[PDB]
Amino acid sequence: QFPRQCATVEALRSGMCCPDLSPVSGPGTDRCGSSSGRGRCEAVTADSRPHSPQYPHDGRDDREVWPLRFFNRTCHCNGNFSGHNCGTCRPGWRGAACDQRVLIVRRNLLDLSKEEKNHFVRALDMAKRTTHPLFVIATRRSEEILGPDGNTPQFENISIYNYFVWTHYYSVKKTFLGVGQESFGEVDFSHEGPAFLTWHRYHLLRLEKDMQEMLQEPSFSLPYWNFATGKNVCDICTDDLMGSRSNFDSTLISPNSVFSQWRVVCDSLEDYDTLGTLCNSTEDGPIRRNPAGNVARPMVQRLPEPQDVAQCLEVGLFDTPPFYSNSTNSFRNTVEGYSDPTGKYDPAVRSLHNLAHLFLNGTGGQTHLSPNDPIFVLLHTFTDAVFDEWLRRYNADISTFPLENAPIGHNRQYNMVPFWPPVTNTEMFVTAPDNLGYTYEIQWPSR
Ligand SMILES: *[C@@H]1O[C@H](CO[C@@H]2O[C@@H](C)[C@@H](O)[C@@H](O)[C@@H]2O)[C@@H](O[C@@H]2O[C@H](CO)[C@@H](O[C@@H]3O[C@H](CO[C@H]4O[C@H](CO)[C@@H](O)[C@H](O)[C@@H]4O)[C@@H](O)[C@H](O[C@H]4O[C@H](CO)[C@@H](O)[C@H](O)[C@@H]4O)[C@@H]3O)[C@H](O)[C@H]2NC(C)=O)[C@H](O)[C@H]1NC(C)=O
Ligand SMILES: *[C@@H]1O[C@H](CO[C@@H]2O[C@@H](C)[C@@H](O)[C@@H](O)[C@@H]2O)[C@@H](O[C@@H]2O[C@H](CO)[C@@H](O[C@@H]3O[C@H](CO[C@H]4O[C@H](CO)[C@@H](O)[C@H](O)[C@@H]4O)[C@@H](O)[C@H](O[C@H]4O[C@H](CO)[C@@H](O)[C@H](O)[C@@H]4O)[C@@H]3O)[C@H](O)[C@H]2NC(C)=O)[C@H](O)[C@H]1NC(C)=O
Ligand SMILES: *[C@@H]1O[C@H](CO)[C@@H](O[C@@H]2O[C@H](CO)[C@@H](O[C@@H]3O[C@H](CO[C@H]4O[C@H](CO)[C@@H](O)[C@H](O)[C@@H]4O)[C@@H](O)[C@H](O[C@H]4O[C@H](CO)[C@@H](O)[C@H](O)[C@@H]4O)[C@@H]3O)[C@H](O)[C@H]2NC(C)=O)[C@H](O)[C@H]1NC(C)=O
Ligand SMILES: *[C@@H]1O[C@H](CO[C@@H]2O[C@@H](C)[C@@H](O)[C@@H](O)[C@@H]2O)[C@@H](O[C@@H]2O[C@H](CO)[C@@H](O[C@@H]3O[C@H](CO)[C@@H](O)[C@H](O)[C@@H]3O)[C@H](O)[C@H]2NC(C)=O)[C@H](O)[C@H]1NC(C)=O
Ligand SMILES: *[C@@H]1O[C@H](CO)[C@@H](O[C@@H]2O[C@H](CO)[C@@H](O[C@@H]3O[C@H](CO)[C@@H](O)[C@H](O)[C@@H]3O)[C@H](O)[C@H]2NC(C)=O)[C@H](O)[C@H]1NC(C)=O
Ligand SMILES: *[C@@H]1O[C@H](CO)[C@@H](O[C@@H]2O[C@H](CO)[C@@H](O)[C@H](O)[C@H]2NC(C)=O)[C@H](O)[C@H]1NC(C)=O
Ligand SMILES: *[C@@H]1O[C@H](CO)[C@@H](O)[C@H](O)[C@H]1NC(C)=O
Ligand SMILES: [Zn+2]
Ligand SMILES: [Zn+2]
Repeated sequence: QFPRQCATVEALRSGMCCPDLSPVSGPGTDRCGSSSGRGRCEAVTADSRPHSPQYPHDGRDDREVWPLRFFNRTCHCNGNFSGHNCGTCRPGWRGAACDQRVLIVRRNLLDLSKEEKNHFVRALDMAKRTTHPLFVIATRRSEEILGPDGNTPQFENISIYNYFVWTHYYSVKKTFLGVGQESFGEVDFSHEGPAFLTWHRYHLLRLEKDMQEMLQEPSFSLPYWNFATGKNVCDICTDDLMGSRSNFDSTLISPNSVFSQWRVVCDSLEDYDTLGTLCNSTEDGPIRRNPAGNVARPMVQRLPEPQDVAQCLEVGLFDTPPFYSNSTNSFRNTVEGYSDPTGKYDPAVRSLHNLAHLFLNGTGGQTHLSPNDPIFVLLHTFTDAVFDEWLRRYNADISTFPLENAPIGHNRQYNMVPFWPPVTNTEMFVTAPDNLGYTYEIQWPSR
């Protein structure tokens, strides 16, 4: 989850992730671009406020008080500079001086042209294969992070798109308690709490940025999939888009789509939760996808209706106590999908975003795996569009986003786990077009 420049014995020992930008006088002579005023290495700011009693294991999980278990000094950039070493720009800015505004448009995937749809499919496939230039992934927890001999960092290179899968897996994985003990599962740093919407917003922002740089196309944008059509087929599952059903196995993607060639990461939970290891970059197994196929669970055999979206946008409070998956009259919990679209909680209901996952009846409907199916990207740009329309309609009212006593990882000033550089829920809780450099070309139904 860290810059490869920081995945070193020296850096892990010093507790400092403050890499050079333009060091002319040797290594360490331009940390954070301080030579040119772009930033300085400074102490980390991390949330110290209480969380709900759902998690009883403080001191046991590296994700706690992110990123203090790994680094307590980081680059603090000035002005509109940003990034791990202050070498890029805050959202909405670009250029070598971070003084050119940028506004990218995220469109309905079905409204793209033939060339644009093809360009997008090729861009995903390229991200699946291209090594992430900056980030490497830990394969062991902190105590074993330097390997058996104490001098070999347990990090791996990983592709741009598998990194997108990995951070998701790491935010939802169980707390490892010890060999021979059951791993603890009532923890999730990106779901079942107020941070669900802002965590997934940054997730997309980061992938869109990495894909722009991979392509060297600064205006590249992620499209969305309007899944609220009431249909019981997947209208983007075609061989020019995200792949039709295989005629040889109804749970695999058609061999006429490159997405039948993808192999998935992080599907060895039994190993991680018993051995105490983490998902690594070795791929194993194809995408499973069987839209409408869950005959044993008929409620998840049809997608949400248009009116379900219109109703969830009538829910006025962003979130409500206990800020969890049983919150009632909470917009966050409604659109996440643990309440029906009017806001009323019911333990048996799956709606909206949750329902769209389960409709896929495959890789895309399992929490630790779901980004492996690239429909995830489009399902979440649409979810992010609902969120952005809510922020417009209710003046980005953050007042019900709790400052304390949220489930762990979901307090307002928590650094969302495991994003780098550190970034809070508050930074994503702004209307996108004015503040984050992107906007949705979309229309909202009535009633
Ligand atoms: C920011 O991180 C700094 C680097 O630490 C690493 O990275 C962070 C992110 C974590 O992952 C951490 O686990 C990593 O170690 C960190 O600097 C380190 O801080 C410790 C504690 O202050 C320094 O310890 C000092 O060292 C010597 C001896 O080293 C060990 O000895 C004693 C045994 O007696 C241990 O208890 C210590 O923890 C040391 O590990 C001692 O001179 C001294 O310990 C004595 O005094 C203190 C205070 O009275 C007592 O707690 C002890 O019991 C001892 O009586 C110091 O504690 C460690 O050397 C230092 N490393 C470096 C490279 O500087 C820093 O604390 C972090 N800052 C913040 C604000 O979080
Ligand atoms: C929203 O969900 C909340 C979290 O729910 C979790 O996940 C779901 C799926 C359920 O399974 C749920 O039970 C899980 O916890 C939920 O909060 C939970 O609410 C329940 C019911 O009020 C609480 O259980 C009761 O808690 C007390 C307190 O326990 C603590 O303190 C005592 C004293 O220090 C210690 O002994 C405990 O170990 C804990 O430290 C218990 O006293 C009590 O036991 C009594 O009842 C049981 C019958 O079940 C008898 O066996 C006992 O003898 C006692 O008579 C209960 O266990 C639970 O703590 C709480 N969990 C958390 C994490 O907050 C919340 O209610 C939901 N909200 C709504 C509106 O539905
Ligand atoms: C990247 O991550 C992947 C995914 O975790 C790792 O690959 C897996 O590694 C695990 C752990 O080593 C492997 O799981 C083990 O497989 C063994 C071989 O299985 C034979 O015997 C079992 C009986 O249990 C049969 O079901 C099976 O068909 C074979 O005949 C088993 O021996 C293991 O169980 C035994 O060992 C463990 C200790 O590991 C004991 O606790 C158990 O009680 C038991 O005795 C275990 O199931 C797994 O097969 C690997 N998967 C793949 C796809 O390769 C990579 O290693 C990892 N890479 C890096 C570099 O970290
Ligand atoms: C990630 O992979 C790189 C190599 O891959 C290259 O860099 C990536 C960041 C991407 O751009 C890839 O597409 C690209 O191919 C590994 O870097 C390599 O590390 C090794 C081991 O430390 C280096 O070997 C050394 O080489 C010299 C001889 O050349 C000797 O002095 C040393 O004894 C030692 O053997 C190697 O030079 C280095 N670079 C390259 C280009 O191969 C990197 O380790 C890896 N990171 C992780 C965390 O696995
Ligand atoms: C995709 O949909 C299929 C088909 O609906 C799902 O398979 C079904 O999974 C359920 C839950 O595990 C199975 O129910 C179980 O059945 C037996 C008794 O027969 C018992 O062990 C349990 O008590 C439980 O009720 C169900 O049998 C099974 N159906 C089939 C045809 O295998 C599948 O889980 C879905 N996959 C994903 C990833 O969503
Ligand atoms: C960095 O970007 C911010 C906006 O993200 C700039 O601030 C705006 O600048 C215009 C033009 O001067 C003002 O009219 C706005 O009122 C400003 N908004 C805010 C929120 O300050 C800022 O000037 C840019 N440059 C820096 C910080 O050097
Ligand atoms: C929905 O799919 C079912 C099987 O899942 C199929 O029988 C049916 O024709 C589809 N749609 C409608 C509108 O009945
Ligand atoms: Zn998710
Ligand atoms: Zn999701």
